[PDB]
Amino acid sequence: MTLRSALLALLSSGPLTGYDASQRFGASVGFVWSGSDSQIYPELRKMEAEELLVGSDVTEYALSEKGWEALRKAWYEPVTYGPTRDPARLKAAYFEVGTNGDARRHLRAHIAHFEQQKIQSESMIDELKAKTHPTLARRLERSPKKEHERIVAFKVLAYEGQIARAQAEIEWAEKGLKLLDTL
Amino acid sequence: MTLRSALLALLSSGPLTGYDASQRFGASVGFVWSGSDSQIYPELRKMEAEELLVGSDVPWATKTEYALSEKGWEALRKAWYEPVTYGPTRDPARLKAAYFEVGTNGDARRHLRAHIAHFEQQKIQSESMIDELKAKTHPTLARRLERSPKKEHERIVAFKVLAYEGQIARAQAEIEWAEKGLKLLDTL
Ligand SMILES: COc1cc(C(=O)[O-])ccc1O
Ligand SMILES: COc1cc(C(=O)[O-])ccc1O
Repeated sequence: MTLRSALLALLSSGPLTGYDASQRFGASVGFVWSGSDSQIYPELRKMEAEELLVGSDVTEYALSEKGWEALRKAWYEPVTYGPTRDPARLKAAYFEVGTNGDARRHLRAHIAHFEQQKIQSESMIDELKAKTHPTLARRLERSPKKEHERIVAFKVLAYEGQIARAQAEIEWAEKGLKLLDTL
Repeated sequence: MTLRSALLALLSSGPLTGYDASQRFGASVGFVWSGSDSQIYPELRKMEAEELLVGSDVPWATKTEYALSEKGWEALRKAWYEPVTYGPTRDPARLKAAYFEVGTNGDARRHLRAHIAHFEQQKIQSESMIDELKAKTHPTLARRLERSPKKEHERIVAFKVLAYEGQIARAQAEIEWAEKGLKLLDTL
């Protein structure tokens, strides 16, 4: 359902073949809602069967009127917050299963993972503000000019959220490394 | 695989029937790695079939009580030693925010206010869990401490606390992010 919503959002930037959709998805919205080539391809086919997409041969998918309607309905609805599935938090809760040295290794890897995430998110923000990110560029060319500021600002906001979470994860792991000094 | 690791960790606090495991899981490790009753029951059956768990029929009708075998203790230690694999992000609120232009700024403010309320509630839950952990009376923690050498008790508790401090850290970051989004929406 949520993968469908992310595909509707992606396809509102313009029509795409399944292969191109898979490529553009992973370079854009896949950073906040991941989807692989084996998930995207059958969902696109299902959305076409449910008449949310129109298929045209160039096999290239475009939103139908029902697809635009489904996009707007999906966004209007409140977020349904799923339960937490955090492998690093699970690991940390049971660090006593291993050594303090193991725990430091895990916490250092946590820091490195989210420091890399921060670099990736900040680079994405640079491309969004430069308006040259390929999916954003297509979106802007097909969007009213009065909407461009909001369109870019909300993409930036999403990646600022990735950065905020990453920073909290880094400082949490730093506090854990200090905890390990004592016990 | 990760659900199996969470169940091994839970059952290292002591043997449990599947029903008791289900209830205890949801009030302990389920707050960091969620597991439904329909996910937990078949995973325990599989773990017993693979001899990571010993099943013993107990009066409860009889029910199967699951306990770690030596193979299960080895699987638990091995699972913890391996590096974490960081899955790809699937964050519904971040996805919503990325495409707030689908609706009105009023819709977006409603979403962001809901984000704040969700994580302020999670902070209360996490802080209450830390109180129960430090009091040593959380039911799974108490069972675990009963079966653990005294020299390890402070370490055991501290790591549970550390996990929920991470839940609080994340929740606070989500609140601060949503609050800056609300300020953005003032100007857009
Ligand atoms: C949500 O992430 C993105 C979305 C878009 C888009 O759909 O225009 C472009 C770049 C992104 O990084
Ligand atoms: C990981 O979350 C918890 C774990 C335990 C435990 O296994 O002893 C107890 C309480 C918890 O909140």
